[PDB]
Amino acid sequence: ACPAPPPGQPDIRAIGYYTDKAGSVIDPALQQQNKDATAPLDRYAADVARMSDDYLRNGDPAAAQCTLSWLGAWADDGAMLGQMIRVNNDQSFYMRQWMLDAVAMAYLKVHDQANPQQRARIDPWLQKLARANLAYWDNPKRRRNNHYYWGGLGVLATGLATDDDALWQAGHAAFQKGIDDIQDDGSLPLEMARGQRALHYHDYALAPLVMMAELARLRGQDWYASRNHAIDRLARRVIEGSRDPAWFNQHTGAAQLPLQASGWVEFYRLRSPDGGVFDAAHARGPFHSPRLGGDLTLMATHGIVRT
Repeated sequence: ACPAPPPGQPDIRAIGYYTDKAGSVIDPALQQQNKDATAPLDRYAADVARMSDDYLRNGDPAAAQCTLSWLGAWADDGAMLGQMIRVNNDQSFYMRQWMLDAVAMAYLKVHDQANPQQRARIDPWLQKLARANLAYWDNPKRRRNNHYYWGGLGVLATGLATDDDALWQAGHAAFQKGIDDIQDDGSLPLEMARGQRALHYHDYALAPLVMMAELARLRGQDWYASRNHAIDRLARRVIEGSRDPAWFNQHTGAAQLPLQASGWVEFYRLRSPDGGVFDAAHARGPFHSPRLGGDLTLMATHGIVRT
């Protein structure tokens, strides 16, 4: 009933696909090469997300056990613990952040079913991935843009799932850095440099921030409140941008690619009475994002965890 897991590869090879300084104009040939190079990793991310979604849907212990079996197998293989292979950028380092976010969120959703021996194989594997991801940010030259926030999500989730306070603190640090980047106009300077994809990259930066706030909520802490609800300024900047890109068009000088808001709207619409602001975006779901933890529609309604 539980299909055999695919083999875990120690190395990641991934390829950058922007042609311009502002990381906004895509080279189709490099994009497809990146897709083909990362297809095993994205298939595994999608599979553990879906199987962990099915556990939350009906409580089926088979779904949880299959998720834990796939996680255990990649742990045993030292998956993603080898070389981060560079072709034209650090796209491999980014894949290890996104993959940690998927696998650590999948593990958190099924953790309540995990026996002491599954915990002993999976916990140390997630913890080394988290430290590898933190170590990347030790170089002051790498600017702490949306990648930093996507990085914090996986480190925080590992922290929570494996009871590692050092990883929780480093996760919180990343959240707080992102909240403090939010300007009075609700913009993020490092995302404003991204041209026709500026609006896209505000949506992309907000998502891991929302999901770190949801993880805090599991421990009974309200991080939405930080800096008198500063996160609301970014949520407004994004949701109004999806309705009308004019403000972004004026501040970037580039015509924006039209944005449909990602599934952070599913959690956000429930944290305050929204007076209809997220009605249109909600109607575009359900939202499946393995790197945010899978079925955000399901998790916003029923909880990231069952207990």
